[PDB]
Amino acid sequence: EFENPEVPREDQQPIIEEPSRLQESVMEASAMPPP
Amino acid sequence: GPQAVAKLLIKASAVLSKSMEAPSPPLRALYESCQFFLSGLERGTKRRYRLDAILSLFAFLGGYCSLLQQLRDDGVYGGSSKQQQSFLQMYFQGLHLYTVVVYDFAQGCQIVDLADLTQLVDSCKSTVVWMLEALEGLSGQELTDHMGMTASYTSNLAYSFYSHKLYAEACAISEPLCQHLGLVKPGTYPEVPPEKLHRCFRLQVESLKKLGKQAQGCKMVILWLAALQPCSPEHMAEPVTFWVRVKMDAARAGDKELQLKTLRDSLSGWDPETLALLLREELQAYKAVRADTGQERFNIICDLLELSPEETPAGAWARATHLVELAQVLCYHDFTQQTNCSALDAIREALQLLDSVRPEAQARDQLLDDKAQALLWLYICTLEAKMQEGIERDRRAQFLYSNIAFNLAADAAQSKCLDQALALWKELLTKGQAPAVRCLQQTAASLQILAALYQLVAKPMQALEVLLLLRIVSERLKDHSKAAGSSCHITQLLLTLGCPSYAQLHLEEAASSLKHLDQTTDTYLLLSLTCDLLRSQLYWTHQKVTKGVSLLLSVLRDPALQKSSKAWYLLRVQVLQLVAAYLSLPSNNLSHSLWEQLCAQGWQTPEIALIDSHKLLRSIILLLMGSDILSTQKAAVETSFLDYGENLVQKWQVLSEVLSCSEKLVCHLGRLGSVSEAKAFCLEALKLTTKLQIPRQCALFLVLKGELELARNDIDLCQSDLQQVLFLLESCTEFIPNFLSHSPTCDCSLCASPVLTAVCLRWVLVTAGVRLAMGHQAQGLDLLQVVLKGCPEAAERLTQALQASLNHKTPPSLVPSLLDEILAQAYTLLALEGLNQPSNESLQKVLQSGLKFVAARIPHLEPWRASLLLIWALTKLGTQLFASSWGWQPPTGLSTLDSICDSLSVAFRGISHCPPSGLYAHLCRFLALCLGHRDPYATAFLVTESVSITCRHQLLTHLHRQLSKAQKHRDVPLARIQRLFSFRALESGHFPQPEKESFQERLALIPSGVTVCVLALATLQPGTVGNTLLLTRLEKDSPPVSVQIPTGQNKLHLRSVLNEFDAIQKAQKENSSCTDKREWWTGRLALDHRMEVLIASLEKSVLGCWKGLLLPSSEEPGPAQEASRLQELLQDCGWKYPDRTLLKIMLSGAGALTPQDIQALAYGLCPTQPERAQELLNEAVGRLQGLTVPSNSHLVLVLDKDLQKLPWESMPSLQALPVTRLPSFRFLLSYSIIKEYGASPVLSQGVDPRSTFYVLNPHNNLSSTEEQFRANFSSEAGWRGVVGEVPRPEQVQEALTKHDLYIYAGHGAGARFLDGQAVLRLSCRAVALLFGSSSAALAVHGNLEGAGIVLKYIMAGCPLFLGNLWDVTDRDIDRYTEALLQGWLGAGPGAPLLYYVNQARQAPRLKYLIGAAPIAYGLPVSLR
Ligand SMILES: [Zn+2]
Repeated sequence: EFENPEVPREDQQPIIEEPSRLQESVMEASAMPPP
Repeated sequence: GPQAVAKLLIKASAVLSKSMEAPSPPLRALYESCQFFLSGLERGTKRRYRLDAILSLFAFLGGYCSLLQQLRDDGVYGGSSKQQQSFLQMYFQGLHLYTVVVYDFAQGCQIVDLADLTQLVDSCKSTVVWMLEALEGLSGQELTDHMGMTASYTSNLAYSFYSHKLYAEACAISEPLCQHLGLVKPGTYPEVPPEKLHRCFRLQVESLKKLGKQAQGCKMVILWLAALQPCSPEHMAEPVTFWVRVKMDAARAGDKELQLKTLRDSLSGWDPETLALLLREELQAYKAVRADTGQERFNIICDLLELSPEETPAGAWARATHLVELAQVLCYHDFTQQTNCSALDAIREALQLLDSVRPEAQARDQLLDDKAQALLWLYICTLEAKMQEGIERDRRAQFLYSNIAFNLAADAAQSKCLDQALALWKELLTKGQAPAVRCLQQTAASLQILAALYQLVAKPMQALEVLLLLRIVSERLKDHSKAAGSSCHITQLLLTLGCPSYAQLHLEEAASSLKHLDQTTDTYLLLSLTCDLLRSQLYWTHQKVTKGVSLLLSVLRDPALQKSSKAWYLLRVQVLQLVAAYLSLPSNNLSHSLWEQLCAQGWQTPEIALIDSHKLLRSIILLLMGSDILSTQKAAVETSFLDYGENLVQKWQVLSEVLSCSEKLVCHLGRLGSVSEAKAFCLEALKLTTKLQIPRQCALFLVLKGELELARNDIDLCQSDLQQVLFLLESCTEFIPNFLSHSPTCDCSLCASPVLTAVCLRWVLVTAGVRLAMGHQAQGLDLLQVVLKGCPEAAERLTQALQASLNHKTPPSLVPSLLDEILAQAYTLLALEGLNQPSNESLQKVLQSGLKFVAARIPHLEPWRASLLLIWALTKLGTQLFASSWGWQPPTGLSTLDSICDSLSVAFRGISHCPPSGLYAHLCRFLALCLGHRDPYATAFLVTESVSITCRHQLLTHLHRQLSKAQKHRDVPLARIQRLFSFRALESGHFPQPEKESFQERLALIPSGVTVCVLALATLQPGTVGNTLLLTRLEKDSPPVSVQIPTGQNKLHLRSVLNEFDAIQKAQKENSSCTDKREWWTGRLALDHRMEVLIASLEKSVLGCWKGLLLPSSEEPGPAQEASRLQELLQDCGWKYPDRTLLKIMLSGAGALTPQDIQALAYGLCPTQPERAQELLNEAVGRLQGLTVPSNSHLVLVLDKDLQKLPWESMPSLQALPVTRLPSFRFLLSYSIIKEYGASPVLSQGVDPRSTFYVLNPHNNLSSTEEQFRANFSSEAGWRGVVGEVPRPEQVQEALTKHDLYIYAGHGAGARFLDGQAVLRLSCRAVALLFGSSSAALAVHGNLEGAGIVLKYIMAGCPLFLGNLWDVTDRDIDRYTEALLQGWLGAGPGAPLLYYVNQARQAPRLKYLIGAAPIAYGLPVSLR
């Protein structure tokens, strides 16, 4: 005969890369002239 | 000679000894000494001596000086003061000789000799003391000038000792002089040149600095301050800089005692004005240095504020300036608690005091500068407060609401402030006179910050004006680094606007300024590389690609580009953007060699380079300001800003560059059809703009988002975004839409700004698209004509305004090329609409007008030119012109077809390098139709290259990341797959030569026993679905076979089948909610019958006789011989294009060749003599019946975005064969490569049934499924997983990566806990059995290609993916899953899964409604 209805199987409720670590500025060497 | 020098020294010593015993005046001896000195002077030219010799010389010289002083003391020279002065001059001459001897000895002194040099230094100290002692009593400028000469001589000798590391001895020699100068009264030595005094103190201070006696050296700095008592503080600006450097050494070492001693504490009793001036100079020097100097500057400003008397108006001005400095300090540091005053309060008080102050007609320039600075920092601090409150609001919320609430009177007020600052600075600097400011370096730094602000808020013209003022200042300051940097900024900005000529002039200015700088400093390298990059961009604009590429390659190969500094990082971003600009060009532009060289650097696709630029920009943001402005995480990070001048400019510059790069990424990705990533970038940019509260950028990105939503066909959301844009525009102009109907020349905020004009024109374009989509013609057309009329007017206004700003006489040669894309898109839409209406001639004229417009701009607007060429070919099209190019039919450019082929070839080579997803498919299928069997390999290649293009782009981007992450960890298979999927792997030649050899190699790579059939629909009007089916069969060692099936002439066309399938899905949706059981079942049965009829129609009418092109070829020789005879026997009956491979494939299935199939085949293939062809085909089938035997091979189905919906595997012919699906043929080749390199264990060894992870009923919505599967799954050996609970993502990642099988029995494809990005970020080593609803379905939104998680699984390397095509119920799919699992697992080792898939298809009750849902993606799998 006719059985009960069947419930549906539906649920029925791009990643931007994480910023990388850039290295810090390299401390540039700071020249005393002759007289 | 050593002995000779010793004898001379002995003579000198004996003379000195005799002189000592000589009581009577040795006046004659003094004369003799003068002669000896003269001999030494003549020998002085040589300047060569030992050390005891120099010591003996010093001893003799000492006696000479003693005699000179003795004579001066003696009444003889005592009364004759002139003789005493002459005696002093004689001693001074001896001193000059001593200085020369010391310098010579020091120069010759080696590292080891330093010990004797130390002894000489002791003598030098005594000489300096004797010189100062003689100086005592000197009266008169000349006498003091003579004393200065003595000090200068000592200073020369001091430098020698300083260079000899004898810093202690050098300091000791200088100490006497410095001490006298430090303790000397004011105005005692006014003549003495300051630089001489500086030199003397410099050596001692630096010595005291290097030796680490900073404390001691700091006190001598006070003596250095005291020595220049009457000297202007400009000379004193060197001690101030030296002082801060001394204090910085203490700060680096952590010393606090030096930091305790400040200027007010040190002098303690100088005059208030000079003391305040020195405090101001100290603050300036601190602001020049790097590292955190917040508290030091705060202390200096606190003493400055204490000094300033508020009652005196000059004191009021001083307090206003110091309050501006205090606002700068408080505006980035948490010092409010101590001062009990916010930065905004300080700046408002300062502005009030400034407004109160009246100038004295000589300090008006400084009044202007101070007011401008106060206004600028008011803006900056209010912007900081706005950003902080935005971060807090987003943290509390953790959209679409703030986006429409940006424009407030605050924006008008906040901006007015910036324009007032710009006007004040422009008034100050535009006059000829050099501004009489205190520090013109601050006017320069603040102008830089203002230009960065103006660019950030999307007002590039005022930024150009500010940069011109900065150039004026740098020329006035004679600082060439700043001049070159400003010129480079102006050139880059002008290139962004679209005027290359002014960019060329300013690049020449930058180079000319660059010649002055030293060619060793890092700034020179930065500016030279920037100039080369700008020249490369200019050549790229002026169609000088060859030379431009060489410059770019030179820039990229320069090792200096990869230094660790923020300036280099910002340069690399522009390098990557220029790489993208070059990579966007067609192949005709550059030679193959240079194309390979450019792609060998690391970036293949323009989107890859732009994404890398975006990532680098965000990395710079992270390094500079932290991560709060990007991510709204609770206390993500708290990195200090560390404002030191350049940091403040770089903050705003990086934010503006992030926004601009996000625009190019969104536009480029949306143009290509990749709308999901484009929307992701558009939303990230809108979030950033929401935090910063900038209505202009929000409006621009909202328009872009509306365009993307129109592309995805979501009119409601697109209309919402357009309405928000309309609110923002109507608020901006205040603080059919009314912003139209303007004069061609107008100065409203919208008309005077190119950015706002572009936003308005794009709004009109998107609204026209919406009207056309919603069926409202005659309105979208009108909006498109509005865009057509508006773009040239906006270009002319931009030209006029640039002419006004830069003050040139010659107008630009060409109008800026920035609205060309909008105008080309409008032309494309107008021509596409004219396709629908051939009666209207106006759109026919629009087609040609757009063609001229895009042909006049090559190679910039190539995609639009390709679209217009395709529309032109379609117009020339109007049983077909393609019938003559195919062997089977349903039962001036020479001719039209050749001209169409030429135009389509031009379009193809115009887009082949980076093709849009839809246009590429259209061109490929139209060109395949036009070509046919005339060029079979070209037709097969074109049909293959029209399926899954967005998947190709996504795979290219994914392979880049896999390579970048591997390079970071540390690749041959990845490089090979990149070459396989590349659009630039072709050689140089004419179409289709280069494309053919590539396809021939790909065909040679086909695995044995695999048939690849591509079913694509040819569309004769883009945006619709065609009724012509293109079938191409590809097999190893077999020429490709292509066929065309026009289904439109007969009833039951492919469009009707698609409509019926959609109706079945819709009816199933509606019926799923019915409560009654007696109606639900009846509806389900009716739908099952309808779907059965649909599959029967697919087998019978859609394909017809050409259903055997999907069946395995017979290995028996019978079909080969029959084809060999019948080719010659049928060429005579009217077969235009004889093909043995076609006959072989079709006859391999002679057993299943119904007489209707033979009738159709004969009557179409041979229309001149149909009966005879039928007779021979029947005889061949009779000879081949029974003789042929079934083979053992595999079939791969490659279907376009419309055909994946239909269940092709459920047709009667295919119901007993292993059939799978793949996005493209390139994916089968990639699988072969990966299997060759051993990266797919499942495809190589087999599925181990002891390694399975199952997810069962996650959210507890299904009880039958759990009760049916729980015990069965738990009882299995070695199976783990979850049941009744959602699974953790790190569990499912391990399930996919470290397991051979993965069974999912639940809702959907499991996207809630396993997104597409998650699976794409890992390697799939499992066979995904997803038994949800629409698990293997590709959602087709608009004209975009199908999107789904199955593509992510395949690109991740999944061997086989089993999923349902349409929504399913629970009990029937439970039955199918049970049948499939039981059959496959109980079959023992070596059991193919596809056979049991097709077997279990007979398990469900509704055979065709449920069993036909599952499909397979990938390659066949079996147990080990
Ligand atoms: Zn206007």
